[PDB]
Amino acid sequence: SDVGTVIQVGDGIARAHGLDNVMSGELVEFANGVMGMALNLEENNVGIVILGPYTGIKEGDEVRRTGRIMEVPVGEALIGRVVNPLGQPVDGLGPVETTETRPIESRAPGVMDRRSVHEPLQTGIKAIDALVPIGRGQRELIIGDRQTGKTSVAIDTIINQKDQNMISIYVAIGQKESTVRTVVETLRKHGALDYTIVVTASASQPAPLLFLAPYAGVAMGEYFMYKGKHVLVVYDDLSKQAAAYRELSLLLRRPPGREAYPGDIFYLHSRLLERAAKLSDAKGGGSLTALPFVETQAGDISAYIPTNVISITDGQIFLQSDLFFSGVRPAINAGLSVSRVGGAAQIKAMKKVAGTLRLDLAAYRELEAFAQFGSDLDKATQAKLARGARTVEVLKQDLHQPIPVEKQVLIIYALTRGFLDDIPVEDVRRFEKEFYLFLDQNGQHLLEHIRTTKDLPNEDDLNKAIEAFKKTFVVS
Amino acid sequence: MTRGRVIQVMGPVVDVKFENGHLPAIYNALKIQHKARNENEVDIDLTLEVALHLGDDTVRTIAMASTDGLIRGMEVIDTGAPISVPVGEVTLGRVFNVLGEPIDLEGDIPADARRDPIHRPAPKFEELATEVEILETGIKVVDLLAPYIKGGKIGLFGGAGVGKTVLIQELIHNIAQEHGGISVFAGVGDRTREGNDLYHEMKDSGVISKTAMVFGQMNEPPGARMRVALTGLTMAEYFRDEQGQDVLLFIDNIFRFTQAGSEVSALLGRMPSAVGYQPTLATEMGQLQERITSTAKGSITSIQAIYVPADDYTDPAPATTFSHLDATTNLERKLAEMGIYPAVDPLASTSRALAPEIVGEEHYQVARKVQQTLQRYKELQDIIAILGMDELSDEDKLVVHRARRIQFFLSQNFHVAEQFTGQPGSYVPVKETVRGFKEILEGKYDHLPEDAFRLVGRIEEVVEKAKAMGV
Amino acid sequence: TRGRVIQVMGPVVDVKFENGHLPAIYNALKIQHKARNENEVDIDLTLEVALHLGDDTVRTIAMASTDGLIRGMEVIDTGAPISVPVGEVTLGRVFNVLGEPIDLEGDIPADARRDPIHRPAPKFEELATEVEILETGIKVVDLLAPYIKGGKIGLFGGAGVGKTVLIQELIHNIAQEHGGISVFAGVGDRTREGNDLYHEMKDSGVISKTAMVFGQMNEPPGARMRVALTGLTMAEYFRDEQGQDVLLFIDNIFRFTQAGSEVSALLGRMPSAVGYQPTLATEMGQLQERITSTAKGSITSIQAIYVPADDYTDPAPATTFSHLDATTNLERKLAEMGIYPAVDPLASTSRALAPEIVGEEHYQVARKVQQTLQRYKELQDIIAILGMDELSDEDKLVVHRARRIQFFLSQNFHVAEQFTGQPGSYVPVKETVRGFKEILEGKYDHLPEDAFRLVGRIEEVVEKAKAMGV
Amino acid sequence: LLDAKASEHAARMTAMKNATDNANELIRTLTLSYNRARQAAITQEITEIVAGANAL
Ligand SMILES: Nc1ncnc2c1ncn2[C@@H]1O[C@H](COP(=O)(O)OP(=O)(O)OP(=O)(O)O)[C@@H](O)[C@H]1O
Ligand SMILES: Nc1ncnc2c1ncn2[C@@H]1O[C@H](COP(=O)(O)OP(=O)(O)OP(=O)(O)O)[C@@H](O)[C@H]1O
Ligand SMILES: Nc1ncnc2c1ncn2[C@@H]1O[C@H](COP(=O)(O)OP(=O)(O)OP(=O)(O)O)[C@@H](O)[C@H]1O
Ligand SMILES: [Mg+2]
Ligand SMILES: [Mg+2]
Ligand SMILES: [Mg+2]
Repeated sequence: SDVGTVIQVGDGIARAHGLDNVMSGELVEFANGVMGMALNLEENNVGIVILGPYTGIKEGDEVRRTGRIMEVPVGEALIGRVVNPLGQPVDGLGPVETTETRPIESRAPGVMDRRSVHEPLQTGIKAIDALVPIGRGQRELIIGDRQTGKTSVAIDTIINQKDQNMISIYVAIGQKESTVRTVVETLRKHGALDYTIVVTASASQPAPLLFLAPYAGVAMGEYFMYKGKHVLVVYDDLSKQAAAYRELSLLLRRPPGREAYPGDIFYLHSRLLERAAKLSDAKGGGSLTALPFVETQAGDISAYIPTNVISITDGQIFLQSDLFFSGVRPAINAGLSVSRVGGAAQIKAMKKVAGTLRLDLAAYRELEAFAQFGSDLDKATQAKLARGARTVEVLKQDLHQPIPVEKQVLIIYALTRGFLDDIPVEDVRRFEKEFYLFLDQNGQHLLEHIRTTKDLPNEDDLNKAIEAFKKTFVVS
Repeated sequence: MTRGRVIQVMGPVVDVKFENGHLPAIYNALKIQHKARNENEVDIDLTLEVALHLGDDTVRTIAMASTDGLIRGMEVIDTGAPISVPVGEVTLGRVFNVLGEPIDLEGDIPADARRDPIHRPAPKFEELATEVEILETGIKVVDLLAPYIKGGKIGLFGGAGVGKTVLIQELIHNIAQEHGGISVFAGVGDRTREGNDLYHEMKDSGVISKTAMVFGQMNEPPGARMRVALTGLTMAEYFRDEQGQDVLLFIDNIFRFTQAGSEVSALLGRMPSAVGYQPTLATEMGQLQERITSTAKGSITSIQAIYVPADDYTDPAPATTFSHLDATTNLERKLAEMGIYPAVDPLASTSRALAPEIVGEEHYQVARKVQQTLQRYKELQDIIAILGMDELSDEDKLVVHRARRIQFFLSQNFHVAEQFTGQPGSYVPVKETVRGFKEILEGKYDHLPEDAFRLVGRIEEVVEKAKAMGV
Repeated sequence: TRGRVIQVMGPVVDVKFENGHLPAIYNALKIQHKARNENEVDIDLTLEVALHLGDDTVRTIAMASTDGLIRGMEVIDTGAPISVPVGEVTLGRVFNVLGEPIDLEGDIPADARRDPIHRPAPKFEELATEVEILETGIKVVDLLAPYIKGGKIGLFGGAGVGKTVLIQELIHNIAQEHGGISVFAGVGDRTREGNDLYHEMKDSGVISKTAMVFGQMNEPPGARMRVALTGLTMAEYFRDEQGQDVLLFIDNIFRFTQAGSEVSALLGRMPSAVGYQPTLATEMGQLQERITSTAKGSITSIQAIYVPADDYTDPAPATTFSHLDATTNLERKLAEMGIYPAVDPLASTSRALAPEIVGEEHYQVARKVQQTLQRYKELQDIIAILGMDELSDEDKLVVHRARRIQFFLSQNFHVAEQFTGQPGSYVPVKETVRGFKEILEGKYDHLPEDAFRLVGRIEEVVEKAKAMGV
Repeated sequence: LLDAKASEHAARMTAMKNATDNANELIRTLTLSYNRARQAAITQEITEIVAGANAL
């Protein structure tokens, strides 16, 4: 039959006896009204994970089979609401009023169903858009130590997506609830919430919901994706999903591994991250996109969970604390951060203006290390060392201040083409702001051409505009 | 029935068989009261808390007092509820154990006074309130580099004997006099000498009338030490919600809550992970620390001391707790031995309030600029360790001179240090603290010697301390 | 004679065959169920046997998800190992682990020959071991670790350092010219790269001479384990029966070793070393000893290996190192400095750097470069603490030349067109020897060092300097 | 010049003695950290092996 009884209860994990027709991955309902998922099926005991408060479930309570595989609610009504991993409203404001459901154990789009990613995701941060580009459907990893600015680079991205017909999801895994309310109030102030969905799994919840939260978040976005509209997803910590599985598993009694992690860490992370894709024109040309996070103890790139996730994603953005304390913000180590799709995800102007930049900011980093040990140097090295410093300045940018792409290409054109050399280093950050003002009042034609064509205007005209401003600017 | 029997005893852990169909809930409390019926046997009073359902009508229970004397077959009564702690105005001025009983020898709490449970669910998203204003402690290093926040969590990390309790006593002295509100002091794993010492400090001050104290100490069985933090917080939660008063909650060592769980978790039959820690570390810590929050009704500010197990920060317990804290100061043993008191790491300590908006632009350019000078000094640590300062050139020489000035000018004279060094203490207001750093950074005090910059309050004090030397 | 499921333990399943006509190890089974009621889900599954337990019961590893599996279902015994289409029918088409065509191009007929995936390895009576040199056009490999035609070649590196990019440069060059079948397989392959490679083969026209097996990172471990053996049975049929010479490309063979671990605990095996299977060297041996060039015909084999945690002292890389003829090791420290391809010129060694198999002039120059770069390594410690000006004229001249040699090992690839703007270069071997000899003799030492990065021939370096103004 | 050159060589000699003494002290301090670590890793690998062996 379809009824059983709980025999062991502890630490959120339960075993039941009976329930003969259950499937792996089913939903099961206890008497208290708390729901559960079957993950193991021995000859005499079914192994069930509780998805709610377990302080009311006693031995000898009944448990009954729903008949459904694990399903997350989807629909247009979820947009602008704060929700649980299960489809349950949290912000107050009443029901979510969804229409249909999707499995959380979907198959990924296969080979022969995908296209090369061929369209930008303009974040509005100079270093990311110029050096480490992202295109719709390319997975990109933000990895850094605690308190280095990682959350900011994500929130700034959602805010600078208002014009495009984008839908964004923020999944908060393991975060203290006060912080999530702070993020939501921040989005509401910048007007971002109108096109976003927030999914919350606070540190007080049983680890099973922490484990389900990322899957629920992609399950919600793929609905839009197969319908054609483009989507972006952010996972606030995948390193807290890993910790949560380790408890869910060590508890289940599955033996340990490297550290105490199971071996199925790579499967878990692959299952989630491979549902991100750019579908082809036959499928209607949608896109999912993903931004997972990973925190590393002592700021180390070489470790078990960091290298597993660095193996799956289509690039990485590594943020360093020692750069952060030395005045470079947002601090991105250019030597350790590379993008696999870089070059296809840019407007034609940015490809031409800024192609050798990621390597360039790497030769300066090495030539700085050697010359701190070289005493006197020659002319070709004194010239080049200067460019890297001029570049590290131009790459700096404060919090909650977006720069449009047309302005990024023009300041990088001074930087790559080299008219910027005359200005002392200390005045470079200031020179930028005055240049943006001058460009808005006078140079509407050059920006018009960039918005119109996605290409660079005639060199003589650009040289004329920039040389003329170099008359107006005043310097030390 | 409600009566159940003991079946196994295993240090802290005990196993209780119940009648079919009448088992206790998963955090419910039980009673053993036994009178010796023969010379061989001994008499007992004990209470136990349910922790797992083991099958075969068996519930596994952690204990709240020593299980010596337990004879298999000792009978058990069922309270029907979690451990219930007396709450209301009657708590003020009193000293308590985990069971809720008064240990102060001033009487016993009237049986009709309302007692609420220890284990209650955490506060909802709709209720929580987020705001920022700055709390002023008069301690130089906190006020510039990592400022504390009203209504937040404040965490003090450090290894064995590195200065956690003295900084807590200086915070109590300045803040609880100025607070105008309720305080709770909760001691988990606190050296007993301190408990006799403080009770006397609070009575002599007259501050006792507005505060309540829970103690469970290094001598007590492991079970009692876990539940003591939860006990202190149910009293504090009544003061924030129903009285509506603002509250301070002080915890003496929060590390012992995880450590006590580590010992009992292994005997409960769970498997172990990482460096021997339990398989439920994140969830157990988070369940306690999410309750400690500011709300629309009122605010709690909590000051916590974290013992690092060895001088190892990467160890699983200290690092799981870092995420839940708003402002953090990390004391370092190597500085303590140089003579820098308090021994705060200037570059490792972080707080959400060093934002140009919250602390203001002036307090901001100055804070980051201090960090930039100090970080360069760490890079130059491993060169100057061998050759000395002949290898250094130009900017390297000027940077090391100013770093030496800064690192000694972050050290202070405390009123609580008077019991160790004969000097009087100093309180430095924030406007003075920010102003002082600027003149050191500009180079206006380049001439004065480094030994004049130690254990002083406001900047002027350095000029008179130099003039005493004449160097 | 049918069977019944008893335990479903994630990836593993346990089937008890009551007839007493149990199956065989390496055999494959079938689970085909149509849903009786609305609650159930339709299932189509294959499972490969692993172990005979006591109570008439057999442990099996699945080749699809065990979602929707209900205790008591029916298992049909094929009586054979997994069987794969082999013949000209494979040329130009892409298949899954079971030989079913993934591509939309069509469906293979049931009249076609199929061969079994499992087979004993070739024997000492009929292996062979002649040496020739395979030209690539990549400077580091063509000088310091020449690939041998008909031999095993291995690319080792830690995560995100260029393994996939270097495979795409070799396939552009070696694929078009070679006149024999070329099989490419993808154990644990990033999908966004499997799809890109199909369109790259279609652009050039290499597709008519190729066959592909894809197994993605998202499949159940069982599928990732057997996707190497499927590619190998196709390549074996072309070697033995047709007799044409062949290339095999296997992508991330570590994911084969990693899958075994996941299934080891649920099979009932006790753990060994750093959470690894008790049978690591065995399984690697069975797969690797099939990949040989016999008296009948030659398989040139190129493989990518992922160094599990940036630790070359780990069991999976160490055991693998014993089975190769040439190896290039990739280092993240070089990748941080921007020297691409990031190849260790000391740790990369091949059995063919012998005077007879490459010539006296080649060998002289190669070992002399390896002395210069080992001398630069020890001298960097002294420079880092004491400073460069402290040292002798011979020590200064070593650091001078070693900087130039290390940057001149970098090269502009065609697959670096997308990553670096500049189009790309192919350097013939004779040219590489001339140029490296000039650097060692000091002729080009006047030029500034920044001109040696991402370039192909030494002629180019002279012009690149002219633009700088030297 | 005879006083200047005599006093130089002497200066280099003094610095080099102190430099060598600082380096040799750092070698014993570093050596103990290495030994402490080698002992630590060995215990970790053994305990992870035996924890899985106890489970199975
Ligand atoms: N460009 C910038 N200029 C100045 N300050 C900056 C800049 N970018 C970030 N910051 C500051 O750096 C800090 C970043 O805090 P935040 O919590 O966002 O970091 P995080 O590394 O994402 O945190 P977590 O470790 O919790 O993920 C804040 O003080 C923020 O204002
Ligand atoms: N500000 C200070 N002024 C004078 N002495 C100090 C100061 N800070 C630390 N010390 C000295 O160092 C020791 C610090 O003792 P303390 O009671 O603060 O240790 P603790 O870190 O709290 O101990 P524990 O780790 O066990 O909790 C004492 O000997 C004390 O005199
Ligand atoms: N020859 C090259 N020239 C320029 N950039 C290169 C070159 N080779 C690699 N890179 C850079 O390094 C990246 C390496 O990414 P890739 O996925 O190939 O790494 P991988 O080591 O193969 O990954 P995995 O180990 O997970 O399979 C490239 O996408 C590119 O950014
Ligand atoms: Mg964050
Ligand atoms: Mg103390
Ligand atoms: Mg790769």
